[PDB]
Amino acid sequence: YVRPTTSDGTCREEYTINGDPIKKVICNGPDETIPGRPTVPQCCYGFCVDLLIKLAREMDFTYEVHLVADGKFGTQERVNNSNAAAWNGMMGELLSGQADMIVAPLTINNERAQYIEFSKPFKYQGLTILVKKEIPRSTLDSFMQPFQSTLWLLVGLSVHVVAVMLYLLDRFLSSAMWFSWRVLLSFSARILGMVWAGFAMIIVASYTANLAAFLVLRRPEERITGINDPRLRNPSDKFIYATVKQSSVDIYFRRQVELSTMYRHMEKHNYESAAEAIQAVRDNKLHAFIWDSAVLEFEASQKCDLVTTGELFFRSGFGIGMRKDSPWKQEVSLNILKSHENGFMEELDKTWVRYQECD
Amino acid sequence: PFQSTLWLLVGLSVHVVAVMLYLLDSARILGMVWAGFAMIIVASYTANLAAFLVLRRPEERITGINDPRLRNPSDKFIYATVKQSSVDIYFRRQVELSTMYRHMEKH
Amino acid sequence: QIRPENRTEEGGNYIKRCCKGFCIDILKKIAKTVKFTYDLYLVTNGKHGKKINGVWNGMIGEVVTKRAYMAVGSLTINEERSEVVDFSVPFIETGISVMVSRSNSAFLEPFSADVWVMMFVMLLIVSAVAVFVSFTIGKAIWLLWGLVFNNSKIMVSVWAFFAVIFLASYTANLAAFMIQRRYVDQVSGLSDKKFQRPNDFSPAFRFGTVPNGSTERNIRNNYLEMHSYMVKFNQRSVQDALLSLKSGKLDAFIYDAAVLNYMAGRDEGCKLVTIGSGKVFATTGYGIAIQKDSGWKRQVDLAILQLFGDGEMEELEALWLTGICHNEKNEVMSSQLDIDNMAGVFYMLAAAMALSLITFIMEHLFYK
Amino acid sequence: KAIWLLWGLVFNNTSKIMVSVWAFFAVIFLASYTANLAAFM
Amino acid sequence: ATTGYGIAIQKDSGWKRQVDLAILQLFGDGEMEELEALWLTGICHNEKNFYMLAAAMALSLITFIMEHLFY
Amino acid sequence: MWPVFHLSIVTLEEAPFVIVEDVDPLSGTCMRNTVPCRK
Ligand SMILES: N[C@]1(C(=O)O)C[C@@H](C(=O)O)C1
Repeated sequence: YVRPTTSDGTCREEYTINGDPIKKVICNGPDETIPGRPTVPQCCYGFCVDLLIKLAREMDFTYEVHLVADGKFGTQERVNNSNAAAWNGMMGELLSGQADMIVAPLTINNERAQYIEFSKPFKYQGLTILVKKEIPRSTLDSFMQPFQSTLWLLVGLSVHVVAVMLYLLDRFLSSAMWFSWRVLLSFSARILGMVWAGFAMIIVASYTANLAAFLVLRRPEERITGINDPRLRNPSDKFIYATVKQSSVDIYFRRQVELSTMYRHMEKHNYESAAEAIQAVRDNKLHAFIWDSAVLEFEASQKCDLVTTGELFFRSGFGIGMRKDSPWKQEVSLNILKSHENGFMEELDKTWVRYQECD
Repeated sequence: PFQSTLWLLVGLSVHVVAVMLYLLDSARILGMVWAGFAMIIVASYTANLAAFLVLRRPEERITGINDPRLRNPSDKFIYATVKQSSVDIYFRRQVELSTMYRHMEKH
Repeated sequence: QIRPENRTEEGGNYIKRCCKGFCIDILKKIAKTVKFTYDLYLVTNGKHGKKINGVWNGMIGEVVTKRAYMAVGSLTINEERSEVVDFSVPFIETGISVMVSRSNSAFLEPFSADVWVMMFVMLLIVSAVAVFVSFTIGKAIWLLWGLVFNNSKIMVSVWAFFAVIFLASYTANLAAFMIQRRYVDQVSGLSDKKFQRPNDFSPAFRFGTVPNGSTERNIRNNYLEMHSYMVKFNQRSVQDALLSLKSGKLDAFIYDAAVLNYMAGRDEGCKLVTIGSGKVFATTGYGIAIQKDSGWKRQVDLAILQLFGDGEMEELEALWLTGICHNEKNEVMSSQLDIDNMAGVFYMLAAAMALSLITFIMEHLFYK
Repeated sequence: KAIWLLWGLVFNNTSKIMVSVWAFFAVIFLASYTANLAAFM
Repeated sequence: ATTGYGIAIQKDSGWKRQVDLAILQLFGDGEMEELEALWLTGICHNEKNFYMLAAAMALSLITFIMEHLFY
Repeated sequence: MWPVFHLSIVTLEEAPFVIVEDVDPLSGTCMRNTVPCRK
């Protein structure tokens, strides 16, 4: 999380729902608020910041943290030169010597692992599709209807017939009619009343059968049935799926020729940041958005109108970026291993992943 | 499946309710809560019916051609086919189904 | 190779077997990319192995003895092993997890507590209209609640009809919601303490794991008393543990997450399941044991990430890993007739009665 | 009037105890039959 | 009629037998099943989904006459 | 380039089997598994 500091320069004091004060660190980087993009001091706090702080606790090394300039994780490209291609992003910051380490949810892949070393994964995660969820509030007055009201009025007519039959059987007035209407909500008198009672019970049971039938809705087989779905496989003009351009997801989709159609569908609707795509998915501007399950499940937990698709694909992990020539990656990977072993990651995940009750 | 423990707890609750009725003899609010609990009990009695109605957990050991039991053959589940048939040619053609064919060869 | 059985050379003769599976095919794919011939052998001492009295055993011991350059298998990755030997990028997520079988408030859930307040306010307005039409008002509310559970004249009749319709609708929706219920488990965050303190639950909860394993070492590392209690509960093998689970000789089993999950998916009838809906502790990965820092390393890592890049891992998981219990389509089962949730709602029902008794006592107090 | 009471209890509306057991059995049978009829339908 | 889609050609076409062998190659390898799985797949496999009383009333009237006889 | 040098194949659009799309102005040619055809 990144937030601007108060004019005094002091970071604002905040605490987790558990009653634990949230640690914060100073990071200089580009502000999306200002018209220009000068790097400014801002307070950054979160799972990664806590991990870096804990690492600085276990290992005596201190840390100077700052936000990346381009605002993207990392990519390999050349804008003006066909001859040679260069890295951009935090990866580029790591290879340029601008940073000796990169602490962030940077997805581990073969392309990035060539130039830079990755610490043992602190978080195991994969890609899942996120689509908008809606609470099907309906039928309240309309499931008052589905009896068509012809059958209920016919019930009233049957009540009238039962009252007439009651009069005829008792002969063989108003109070009897009121008693009949009350029953709704000689031998043949009792027969008529019994048949009326059975028909009323049957009517209630039919209303329950209609109610129970009407409650089940929208059928199984939702919009996203997994990574492979007709709606996902065939990009209809109605259903629009996208991802963040110039990211690991982009490289993954652009890598395979099978996913080239999906890349053609995403390329037009693609966004620079995941936040705009999430806001678009929430406003139903974008039908589906593919991204990390770590962020996606957290967003689905945060907002109940958003649900992530099942059948997680592309099993991967997040780790601290390190240069191969730097001796800190050994003890860093060891420290992450011990971090998982002790169960600190359990408390950290219970901390930053809220899993709200959606009250 | 109520174990008769729940039914006995119900009878004991009836004795306790009778004892509370004797002792009491604002009770209308308690009687109202009792009525709501009774409606919930009847609805639960309908819920047991719906439960016996469901039967929602089939195992389905063999689903299709790509099913886990077929793709990865186990000694417990024995699958076979007619020898010297189209099935043999189909299974021997693919190396993926060649293992399943090796599994069928004995059976 | 086996010492007691010897045809010749007294331990020189070794028995040949055929190894295959997920890890095997992964090792073959990796060896395909790295392009090196290799010779496969099986560890005679222990299954996985751990350090006792200062000495390593198993595959890691074979690596320390230079008898094997790279060890491939179901071996997990931990802090202790990674210091002495190198580990490849994790192939699959596995760790200490608990497998259990569940035997078995929905009433208030269907109303969402809004229906109760709405019906109470509407019954208050209807009882006010009926009162306009001390204990008499109590009998009016008694009549309203009497209609609510289905045991001036026109209003009461219509109110009775609406109450009947509401009752039937509530019954159908409660039955449907009770049928649609799922995900029920125990120890969502592992902090339930059931496994932690045996004496808190009567009778005490029986839980154990395969000794000399990584899960056992981690169990002794994080919890002392848990290790001491699960010491007598240790199982010979995963099959013996599963049999101990099924026959009722063990309440919960602690083992590898991936192994337990495949065992769940390949389970006949899908009887046993993982705790926390696939919740895993220590969140370890499956790597490849190797030598000192000098070696192939990054090439092997790149090869594994290449294996992840092509997507063959998904297909391998489909053949060797994925089960028929994934086909469940969200909700796993009904839980049938046995609930005990109604007994849970019984407390909430009793609480309002106790509060009403408090109001009765409070009325008696004002009298005196 | 006895059969009328029995059938009255059977349908949704020593002697007292028997009538009580009959009423409970009638409630269970009615709820089960109705719910099962809805489910089967 | 259980018709199928073949490939139209000129009569006595030499490319017939080859095409037939490839099409049968798709079924023999089982790649036809996977291709059909890819292009023909869809989302929904499944979805959606008084007289006796009057008779009893007439029987009740006949019961009135029969009760009159019985009285 | 002209296609004349073969077995010329004529077809007709029927979904899902035959799907015809407009050529990409930005790409200049067909992409992925799509194949060029003339009418
Ligand atoms: N993979 C295990 C290991 O020691 O690496 C065996 C298993 C267990 O016994 O739970 C953990």
